[PDB]
Amino acid sequence: DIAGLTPCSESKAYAKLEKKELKTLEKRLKQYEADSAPAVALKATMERTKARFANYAKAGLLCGNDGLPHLIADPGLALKYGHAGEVFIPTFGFLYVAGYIGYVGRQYLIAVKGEAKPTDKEIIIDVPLATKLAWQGAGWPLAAVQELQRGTLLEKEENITVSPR
Amino acid sequence: RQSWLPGSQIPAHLDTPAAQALAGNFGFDPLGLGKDPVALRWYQQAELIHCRTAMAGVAGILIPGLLTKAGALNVPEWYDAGKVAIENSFAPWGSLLAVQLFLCGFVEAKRWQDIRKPGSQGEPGSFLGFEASLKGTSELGYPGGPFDPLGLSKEADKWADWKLKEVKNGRLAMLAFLGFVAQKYATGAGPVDNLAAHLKDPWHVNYATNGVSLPFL
Amino acid sequence: VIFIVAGHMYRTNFGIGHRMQAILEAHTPPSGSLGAGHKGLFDTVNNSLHFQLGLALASVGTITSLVAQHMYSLPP
Amino acid sequence: GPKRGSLVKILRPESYWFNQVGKVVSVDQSGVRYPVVVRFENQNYAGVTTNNYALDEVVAA
Amino acid sequence: KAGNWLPGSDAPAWLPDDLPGNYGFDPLSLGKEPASLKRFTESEVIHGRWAMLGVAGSLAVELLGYGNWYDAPLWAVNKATWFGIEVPFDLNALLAFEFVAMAAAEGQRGDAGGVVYPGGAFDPLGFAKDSSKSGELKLKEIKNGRLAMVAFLGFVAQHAATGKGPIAALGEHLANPWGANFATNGISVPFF
Amino acid sequence: KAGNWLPGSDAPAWLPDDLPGNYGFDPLSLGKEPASLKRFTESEVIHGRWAMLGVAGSLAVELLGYGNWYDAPLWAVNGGKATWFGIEVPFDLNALLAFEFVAMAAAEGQRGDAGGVVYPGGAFDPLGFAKDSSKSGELKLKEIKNGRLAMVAFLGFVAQHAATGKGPIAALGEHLANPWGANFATNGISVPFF
Amino acid sequence: TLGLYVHNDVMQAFGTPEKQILIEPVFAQWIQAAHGKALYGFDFLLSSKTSAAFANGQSLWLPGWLDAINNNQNSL
Amino acid sequence: LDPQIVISGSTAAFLAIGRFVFLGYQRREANIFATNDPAGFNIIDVAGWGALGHAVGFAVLAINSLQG
Ligand code: CLA
Ligand code: CLA
Ligand code: CLA
Ligand code: CLA
Ligand code: CLA
Ligand SMILES: CC1=C[C@H](O)CC(C)(C)[C@H]1/C=C/C(C)=C/C=C/C(C)=C/C=C/C=C(C)/C=C/C=C(C)/C=C/C1=C(C)C[C@H](O)CC1(C)C
Ligand SMILES: CC1=C[C@H](O)CC(C)(C)[C@H]1/C=C/C(C)=C/C=C/C(C)=C/C=C/C=C(C)/C=C/C=C(C)/C=C/C1=C(C)C[C@H](O)CC1(C)C
Ligand SMILES: CC1=C[C@H](O)CC(C)(C)[C@H]1/C=C/C(C)=C/C=C/C(C)=C/C=C/C=C(C)/C=C/C=C(C)/C=C/C1=C(C)C[C@H](O)CC1(C)C
Ligand SMILES: CC1=C(/C=C/C(C)=C/C=C/C(C)=C/C=C/C=C(C)/C=C/C=C(C)/C=C/C2=C(C)CCCC2(C)C)C(C)(C)CCC1
Repeated sequence: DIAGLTPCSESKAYAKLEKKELKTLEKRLKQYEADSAPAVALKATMERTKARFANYAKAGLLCGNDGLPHLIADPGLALKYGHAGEVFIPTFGFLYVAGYIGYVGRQYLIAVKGEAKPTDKEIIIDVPLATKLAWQGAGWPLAAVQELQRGTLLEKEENITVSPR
Repeated sequence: RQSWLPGSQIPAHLDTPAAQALAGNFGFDPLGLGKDPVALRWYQQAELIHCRTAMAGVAGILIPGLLTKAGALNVPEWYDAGKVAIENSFAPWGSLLAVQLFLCGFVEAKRWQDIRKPGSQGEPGSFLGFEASLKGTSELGYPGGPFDPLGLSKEADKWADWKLKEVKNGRLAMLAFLGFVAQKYATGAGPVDNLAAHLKDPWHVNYATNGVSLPFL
Repeated sequence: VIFIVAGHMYRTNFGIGHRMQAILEAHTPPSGSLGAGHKGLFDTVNNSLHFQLGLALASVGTITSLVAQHMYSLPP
Repeated sequence: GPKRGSLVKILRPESYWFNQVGKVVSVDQSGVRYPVVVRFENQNYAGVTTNNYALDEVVAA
Repeated sequence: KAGNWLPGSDAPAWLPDDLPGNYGFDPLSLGKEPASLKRFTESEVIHGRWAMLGVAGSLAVELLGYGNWYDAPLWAVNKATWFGIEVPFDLNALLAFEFVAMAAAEGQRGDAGGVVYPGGAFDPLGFAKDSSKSGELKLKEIKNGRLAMVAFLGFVAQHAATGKGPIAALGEHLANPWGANFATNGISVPFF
Repeated sequence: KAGNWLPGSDAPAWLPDDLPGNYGFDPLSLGKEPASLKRFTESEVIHGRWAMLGVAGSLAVELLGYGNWYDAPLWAVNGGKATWFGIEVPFDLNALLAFEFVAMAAAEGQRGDAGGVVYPGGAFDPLGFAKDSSKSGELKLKEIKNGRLAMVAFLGFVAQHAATGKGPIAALGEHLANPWGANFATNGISVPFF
Repeated sequence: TLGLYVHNDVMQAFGTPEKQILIEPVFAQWIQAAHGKALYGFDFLLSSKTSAAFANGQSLWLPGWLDAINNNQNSL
Repeated sequence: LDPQIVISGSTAAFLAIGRFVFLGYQRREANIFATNDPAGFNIIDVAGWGALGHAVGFAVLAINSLQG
């Protein structure tokens, strides 16, 4: 398919690796009882192994010569061959939660600078104000692009600068 | 006044004359998106456009979907109508989408420049004869002239009532379209079929039983 | 041939040729997006040996990387 | 120069609080070279929050 | 004022009385502005004259019996004819002559600013040298022109419905009136 | 001012009103500095005139039956002989490049020796249409509008041949034969996901 | 970079190599296909036989370059 | 081919073009010591423009020898 990679459900080293992990787990399994808790834990392990290999073969991942899933990081090639779930949807999910954390921290900083003890509200966290901003932070991309377009996202050149500049 | 929660405090940006005079004001901004008045103007416009296209869309779902259960109008399911129509059609869907992108982009840019400047699309000379009938009607998002032919917006004693009926039917049609998408992914049948199943057995056929919407139970 | 042709660019005692200070004073873009541009850089490259030494070391180091990368891959 | 308690802006370039805002304590009226006493709510690397400045190093902003 | 398009309703204050065809019909208020209204009076008279010519032409073609107005470019979608006599030209040459002649005539018309009723060599018989009967004929002209615009849109919609010419569809409406109209169509009213 | 490229938006304050083609179109603010703007007026008129002659050449080659504008240097790409209205031209590619280099270097150099001459007149204007100074602005406006349309048309020629691979007259024949089944969205190149 | 290496080390330690994050270098493989390497199947500009660059350089210097770049027994 | 014709014509073309249309631009941009020429087209101008002539002429001869 992409880059000479076969799909994992078509790959043979993928099936060999699945069979090898089952072989190691059953060689460890064959030295216990039946209803014993080590045997129960190893059968749960084998169930999770089979479920994991079936889910990775179901998700349409691409395997190499080693039988291991390879990820495709190109928006157009991923959206063309059905691989947006591995890099593209995770990167927009990450950027949503990372801007969430950063915007809630920025709103807490701006809220606590407007008092007579900003360092005291930085050492001892104002929990109601922090939870208020943490719930209100869900509209952070809209609020961020609005603060961008008003010219209030950015401080002017009243910043601290060195002698050189 | 009326609110989405009795006893909750109304946000201070939704309690001003400019916000209370809008339409459908119930004090619902818990995420604080409309604290900026320019943002609230832009979001008023975005709500009006999503309301009107959601009503037109959900009417195109329901009325053929209701009448296809009666005798006339053998209309396919709304998640199959694009395929059935493009088999019936003459053009490929890419060319049809390109034509609708140009034709919508013209009109959209007209609305965009009206949002930027209210007295904008009435430049004398810029249109052949459109230019006289393409100003606003002193309230942005509510144009006049060729839009609204029948003159229903002429009597002032009906005007807030027409506004509030529009914003309620629009929000309810947006809920209806999100429902159409959700039910389609969950059940696999049409929305009239979902309504017939909830009427045939309400206490056993719902979203608590479909095995998708809450899978912990 | 390319280096011999490129070695007739600059103005020695023969009338023809380019003047480096003139080239540097000319390449300043409009709108002030680079400010004064390359104004006054000839008297700061010419008078400083550490600027010339840093330029020479940057070029020779990048070329030494080029030598290694091209000699493993294209063995002469 | 500026009166007591008013906010100024420091333009001495090698100051720690250059391009920032402090508060005037007093202005000495002798022939002292740096009479404007400004306090700052943050400390420098020496842990000092107060410095003398000149009349052309402070701007009432 | 030629009348009232809806009795009881009032006339708009932007349409003057000394204008050919002033029934007061302006619901969308498209001509509240004078430059727009001037351009639309020009466009209304020009559309009316072209539609009179087109309706008279389609009637003449179908009554004289050489097909309808829809069969006339079928040789060129694929030899031309006129009065049954074949005409020795091709589509590209016809488009060339038509583009040159209409560009010349239209361009001479567009050089004049607000000329709607030119006279002169356009008016050889001199009916409009009285300034009163000329205005009554202006009113007759705008009424005939609106009627022919409605007639031509009826031709287009009627052919898109039935696939036949207007005289043949009029023959159907005279033969079976309660069995041949826009409702045995199956298109104009989608039910039944 | 010629018109307004986007109605209701204000014109940039650096574009003077008495200039041919002034629709107020400068989103990227490329002409805010006057010497740059003078050079862009010169270059806009020159590019427009070259594109007019190029589009007229491509049309006149393909309508008269001598291949398209892309088949015209193929006698020199391959081993062949030149032709012009069917009449052969007894020259080779090196000789023609010599003639073109000498001629264009002379003409271009004489044009560049002039300071800012865009509308010279005199020998360039033998029939004397711009000897009026009142219809001259209207003719310059017509000149810059036909030139912009010709630039857009020649970039259309290039992009259409890059995508479909035919001449513009044959592409117009396909677009008249099937306007919905033959366009840049039935292309397969211009929009990749259609 | 450290997080991906530590992630893959935890996967290799816990006996599960099929869970480790293995991003494919599709940009540099695209560049190698542009250079004429028919391994990754992009097939463009020097790897496609119907290309202008391929057809113009094909008579004189490309037949050695293609053999040397499609040999997997060298560092080219 | 015709090497004398190609080299002599290329050198003549480049010397004529630098003598007649690029001389004034070269005198504007530059701002042995005395010649009879009314434009000051000296030995070094002859050397530069004839160098361009010989270079372009041998390039044309080499491309035509490759037949490309
Ligand atoms: C980080 C840099 C980067 C690089 C090196 C690539 C590399 C690639 N892109 Mg990707 N792309 C990227 C980021 C990048 N992309 C981003 C950020 C977007 C969203 C804007 C895209 C959206 C995108 C689309 C829709 C497509 C590609 C495609 C490609 C492949 C061929 C195009 C090419 O060689 O252009 C070099 C890349 C750049 C100069 C980076 C800018 C990318 C622009 C914005 C899009 C380029 C698309 C291109 C015009 C389509 C060519 C069609 C192809 C069949 C010839 C190549 C592997 C095409 C493909 O699927 O090939 C099989 C394709 O259709 N890309
Ligand atoms: C063909 C174009 C056309 C144009 C430019 C005009 C222009 C005018 N009309 Mg006329 N009119 C027309 C056709 C036209 N008319 C037709 C066909 C009829 C018979 C139905 C009439 C019947 C009529 C009456 C009774 C009166 C006018 C009047 C006017 C004047 C004022 C109205 C105005 O300002 O709007 C400008 C008009 C337009 C911009 C029309 C352009 C087309 C619009 C934008 C879309 C129409 C689409 C149409 C509804 C589709 C029908 C489909 C069908 C299946 C339902 C103006 C000069 C008034 C007047 O004072 O007379 C001079 C008046 O009293 N008109
Ligand atoms: C100009 C006036 C006019 C006249 C005399 C006719 C006459 C006719 N039409 Mg046509 N038609 C017209 C305009 C007209 N039409 C317009 C404007 C449209 C687009 C809406 C159509 C679309 C149309 C279709 C789809 C069909 C017809 C058909 C017919 C024929 C059957 C009767 C019928 O059902 O009419 C249709 C009735 C209307 C369109 C409603 C009337 C609206 C008009 C414009 C009001 C003015 C009429 C006037 C007050 C009284 C008549 C004046 C006249 C004597 C000059 C009949 C010959 C049918 C046919 O083919 O018969 C076999 C048919 O299927 N017409
Ligand atoms: C190609 C040369 C060229 C040049 C030098 C100019 C220069 C000018 N134009 Mg003109 N213009 C051009 C082409 C050009 N134009 C074309 C082809 C059109 C039709 C689309 C126009 C339509 C136009 C309008 C409506 C107006 C102007 C105006 C102006 C003047 C001020 C604007 C400015 O400063 O931008 C400087 C311009 C450039 C630097 C052009 C260079 C091209 C840029 C850098 C990149 C373009 C890339 C291209 C879009 C890629 C296409 C890829 C394709 C596959 C899609 C300036 C004299 C304004 C004016 O007052 O008229 C005198 C004005 O109102 N132009
Ligand atoms: C100068 C005007 C112009 C005209 C009349 C045409 C006409 C055509 N083009 Mg071309 N083309 C143009 C410019 C033009 N193009 C430009 C600027 C580009 C680069 C973006 C292209 C790139 C291109 C490609 C890749 C293809 C075509 C194709 C075609 C044909 C099918 C229609 C289509 O899908 O076009 C494409 C539509 C556009 C590029 C949008 C046009 C936007 C214009 C320039 C804005 C101004 C238009 C103006 C408002 C009204 C038209 C004026 C005109 C009548 C004089 C049709 C004959 C297709 C073909 O070969 O069919 C067989 C095809 O595959 N064109
Ligand atoms: C207010 C607020 C505030 C605070 O602060 C915060 C928060 C809470 C966050 C917020 C909220 C929000 C929300 C809820 C939202 C939602 C929305 C929606 C639902 C939309 C839809 C929307 C929707 C829409 C538009 C839709 C539309 C539709 C359409 C057109 C359709 C179409 C169609 C049809 C006809 C048919 C065919 O066959 C197909 C189709 C094509 C499909
Ligand atoms: C007034 C007003 C006002 C308010 O304010 C608003 C409103 C209401 C909107 C408005 C209204 C409007 C309207 C009604 C419109 C309509 C129009 C029309 C119908 C036109 C036609 C129009 C039409 C026309 C011109 C036509 C023309 C035609 C022609 C030439 C034809 C031709 C032909 C012929 C011979 C035959 C052949 O075989 C072919 C052809 C080629 C086909
Ligand atoms: C204005 C502005 C402003 C703002 O600020 C910004 C922006 C927007 C960016 C801008 C825009 C721009 C643009 C649009 C541009 C475009 C251009 C073009 C297209 C050019 C062409 C241009 C073009 C041209 C010259 C062309 C020319 C051509 C030619 C000569 C041709 C020739 C030929 C012929 C005959 C045929 C044969 O077989 C071959 C050949 C040899 C091929
Ligand atoms: C006086 C006179 C005259 C005459 C003139 C003449 C005849 C001139 C000539 C001149 C000449 C005749 C010059 C020449 C020059 C040349 C040169 C200066 C050369 C150089 C060369 C080179 C530099 C080369 C190089 C190379 C080599 C060695 C190898 C291979 C590569 C190459 C090619 C790069 C006349 C009659 C007109 C007029 C009167 C005056």
